[PDB]
Amino acid sequence: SMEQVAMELRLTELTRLLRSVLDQLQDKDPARIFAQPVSLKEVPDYLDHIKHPMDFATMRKRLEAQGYKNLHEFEEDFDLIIDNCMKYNARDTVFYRAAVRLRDQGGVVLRQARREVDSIGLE
Ligand SMILES: Cn1c(=O)ccc2cc(N)ccc21
Repeated sequence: SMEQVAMELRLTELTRLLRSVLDQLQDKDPARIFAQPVSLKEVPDYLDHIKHPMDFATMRKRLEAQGYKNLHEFEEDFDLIIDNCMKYNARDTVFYRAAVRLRDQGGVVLRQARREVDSIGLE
């Protein structure tokens, strides 16, 4: 139906916008600490601690499959990256501090992304 096509166009446009947002957020992680899943070979106890791992590569996979239906779902995964790190790692670590900086700088981007999703009407 034409209606389903129109909805698919909206999703495609949302995916385009979120791809831009993802690129901007990842630029706030120049150390690439959050680029890939935490290695279960190198951190074998990780899943005992963290029940829902997340990372930028995993987000990108879901994004390209158009698996984010709204900005809230995207934000949930971004928050997982930050929140998982701030639990597993102590305050005095380069990991925890990288997460704090990513959260703070990312907030700016996500603030204007919300305005754009609402304005253009991509949900
Ligand atoms: C425990 N942990 C994190 O929480 C986030 C990123 C990370 C990266 C490496 N290379 C090793 C461990 C890590």
